[PDB]
Amino acid sequence: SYCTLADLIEQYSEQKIREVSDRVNKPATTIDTVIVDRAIADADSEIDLHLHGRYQLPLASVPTALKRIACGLAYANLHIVLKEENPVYKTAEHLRKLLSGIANGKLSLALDADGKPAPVANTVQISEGRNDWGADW
Amino acid sequence: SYCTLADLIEQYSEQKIREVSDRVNKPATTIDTVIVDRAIADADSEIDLHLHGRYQLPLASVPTALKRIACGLAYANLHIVLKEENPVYKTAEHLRKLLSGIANGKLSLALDADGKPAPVANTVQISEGRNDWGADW
Amino acid sequence: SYCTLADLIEQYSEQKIREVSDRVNKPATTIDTVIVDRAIADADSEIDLHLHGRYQLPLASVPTALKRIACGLAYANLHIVLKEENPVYKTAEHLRKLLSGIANGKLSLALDADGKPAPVANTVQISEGRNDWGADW
Amino acid sequence: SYCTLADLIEQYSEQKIREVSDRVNKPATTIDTVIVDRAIADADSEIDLHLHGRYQLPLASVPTALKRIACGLAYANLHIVLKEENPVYKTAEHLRKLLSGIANGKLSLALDADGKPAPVANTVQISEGRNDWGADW
Amino acid sequence: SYCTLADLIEQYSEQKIREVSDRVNKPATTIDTVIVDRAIADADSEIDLHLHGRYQLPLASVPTALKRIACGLAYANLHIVLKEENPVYKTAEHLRKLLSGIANGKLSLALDADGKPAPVANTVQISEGRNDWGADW
Amino acid sequence: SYCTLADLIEQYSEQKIREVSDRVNKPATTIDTVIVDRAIADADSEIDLHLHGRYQLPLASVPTALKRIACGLAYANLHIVLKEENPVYKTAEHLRKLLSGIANGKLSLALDADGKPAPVANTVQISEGRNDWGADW
Amino acid sequence: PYLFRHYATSDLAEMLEIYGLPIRLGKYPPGTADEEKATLLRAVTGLGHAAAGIIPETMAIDFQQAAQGSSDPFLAMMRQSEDAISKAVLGGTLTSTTSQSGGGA
Repeated sequence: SYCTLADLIEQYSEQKIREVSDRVNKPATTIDTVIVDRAIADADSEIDLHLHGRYQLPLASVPTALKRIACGLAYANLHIVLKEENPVYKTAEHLRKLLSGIANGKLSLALDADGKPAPVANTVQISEGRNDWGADW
Repeated sequence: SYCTLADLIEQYSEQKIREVSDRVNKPATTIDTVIVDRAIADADSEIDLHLHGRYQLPLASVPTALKRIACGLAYANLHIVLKEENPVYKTAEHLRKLLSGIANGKLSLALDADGKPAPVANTVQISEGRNDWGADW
Repeated sequence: SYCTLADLIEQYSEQKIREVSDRVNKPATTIDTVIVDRAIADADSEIDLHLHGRYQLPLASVPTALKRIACGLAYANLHIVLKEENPVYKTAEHLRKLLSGIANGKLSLALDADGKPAPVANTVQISEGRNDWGADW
Repeated sequence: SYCTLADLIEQYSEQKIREVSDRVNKPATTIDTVIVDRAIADADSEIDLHLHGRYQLPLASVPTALKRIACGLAYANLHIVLKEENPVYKTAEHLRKLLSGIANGKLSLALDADGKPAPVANTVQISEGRNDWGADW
Repeated sequence: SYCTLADLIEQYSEQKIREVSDRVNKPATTIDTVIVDRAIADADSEIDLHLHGRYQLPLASVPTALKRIACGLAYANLHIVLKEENPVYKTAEHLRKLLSGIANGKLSLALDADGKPAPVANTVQISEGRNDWGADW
Repeated sequence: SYCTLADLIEQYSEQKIREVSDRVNKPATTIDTVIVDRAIADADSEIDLHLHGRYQLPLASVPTALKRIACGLAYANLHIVLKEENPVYKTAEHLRKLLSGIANGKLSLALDADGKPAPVANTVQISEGRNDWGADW
Repeated sequence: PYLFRHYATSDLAEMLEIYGLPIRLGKYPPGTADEEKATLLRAVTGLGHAAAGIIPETMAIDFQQAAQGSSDPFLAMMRQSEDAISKAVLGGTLTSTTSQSGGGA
């Protein structure tokens, strides 16, 4: 859960979330929590797809850039039909580009609140090191 | 916090900040501090994403170029819908290009007020150096 | 402070500075010193970003080319909205090209009034030189 | 001072200099000497930027080609707004191309009145030359 | 002085020289000798810029091709405003191409009246030649 | 003098030479010999520029191809203003292409009347040849 | 000659110390944090002793020549100095240019 309904409302205003989330009432009246939850879950799943090879999956903290990316992807997911030239689609593409840059080691995952994220041990591995005759015998 | 509400007002005039920040009153009357704070936080998160590999994260001082970049990104973030040909989008792209140039070691992070920034110890690492028989025995 | 309000007025006439600096009175009446100061500071910050790797930051003197570049960038910064085909934007791009050429060692930073600038000691570094047996023993 | 107000008047006629230099009177009446001086100084600063790596800065004499280049750049600088397709801009670009060709060693700086310019000692440097045993001992 | 006022009149007719040289009388009445002299001097300066690396500067004789090139460049210089598609500009570009070809050693500077020009000693230089033991001892 | 006024009249008819040579009478009445002489001299100078590196300058005979090239260039020179799409300009360009092909050793300079031209001794040079011990001693 | 021999022996000892594994330099892309930098540094440091290791495709390790040559120059200098010392102390007929074997009255 890198973003919440509060984050979506704050980033896109409550009116737009209501309009793109209420599918049964015309005009919209309330925000459907289930739809928003599914959209946020899908955004988190995509982000994990991008970040699985460099960091641990169950992150204990959410970096701020991760919050922005999740909010953007979740909003893009709340559109049933999304054309290519829709600006929301372009924002989603830019965020996906940021994610790909992070995955390819060109961008670093920033601070969460004060501490660093938790990188995986992929680079750590070395055989073991056989150096007998060099132990001050 | 590389930029503040005062910086945004000074760079873009208080009227524009009021217009792009007040989402509940039409016409706008007051500047929403929470929305501006979130936009500035997102800009800072992106900048940290770009600068994590060359400098320490919790910078004790804010370089002036960093202030300009943060102000531009924060203003670009205050737009719910941002098209490709919007000039604010072009300014954001130019600032992102500046950030990428800094990350790739083509531009240096300037002075904060009088002293240099604090680069990370990434380049410092060397094995240790074994040079016995050369210590004036 | 590579340029001042006097330089901006001289280069772009006082009327244009008044028009692009006074944001609260319509029609403009006075030049806002704070806005001009911030624009000049931003131009200086960008120039330092470009020049940090070849010269000392706190320059004791301002080369004339640096004055022209700072004036152009400061004027470009005084525009809240700047489109791509605006001639001021093109002038800013040309000045940025000059700065990049200086940074990449294709252009030299000229005389300030009569003396040379102060290049950094980046190229000076050599190990030390061990040449015993060659000291006229 | 590679060019003077007399040179600008001779090259572009006094009417055009008056029109592009008098900013306070409409129609123009007199030529503003301060504005012309600043434009000429900026042209000289750019030329020095281009010529610093091959010749001494404080040239004791002004080559004729340098006079033409300075006049063109100074006239181009007297325009507050200069579009891309303006012929004066094209002339400035051609002169800048000439300057770049000079800097890259494809064109030589011509005679001033009768004698050569003063190239810098950049190419002169050699170590010193150790050739004992070859001094007719 | 590779060309004179007589050459310009002969090549472009006296009417055109009068029209492009008289800037104070409308319609033109007389040819301004000072303006023509400055234009010819500028053409000569450009030609010397192109020819300094292969021949001596103060040429004692003027090759005919040099006369044609100087006349063309001088006429092109007498236009205050010269657009890209103006045929005179195209002629100037062709002459500059001829000059560049001469400089790059693809064209030779022709006869002046009966004798060759005076090439510089740039290619002559060789060390000296140490060939003792081969002097018929 | 690779071509004469008779050659120009024969190639382009006397009417066209009169029209492009008489600049003072409207309609034209007579052919100006001085203008034609200057145009022919300029054509010869360009041709010598192209042919100086392969043949002697003061040719004792004029090859026929040289006559055609000189006539074409001279006619092209008699036009004060010559646009790019003018067919005479295209003919001049083709003749210049022929000259360049001759210079680059792709075309040979043909017979003058019955004998060959006089190539320069550029290729002849060899050191001298030291072959003692091979002289039937 | 003593100083010449001392310098040659010390230089040979240093060169023998450097001999063995090659110097190998690791390279990392922008956006590598300090912890990852330290992990890469330790991996490079222990890579010579460790037969195998794995790194991301975005990183790179280059194995550069450490010290390639021979002991011939050093040993030549030591032999020259020792011969000089032998000649100066005991003569150049029995010690440096040894008289070799061969008995008889």
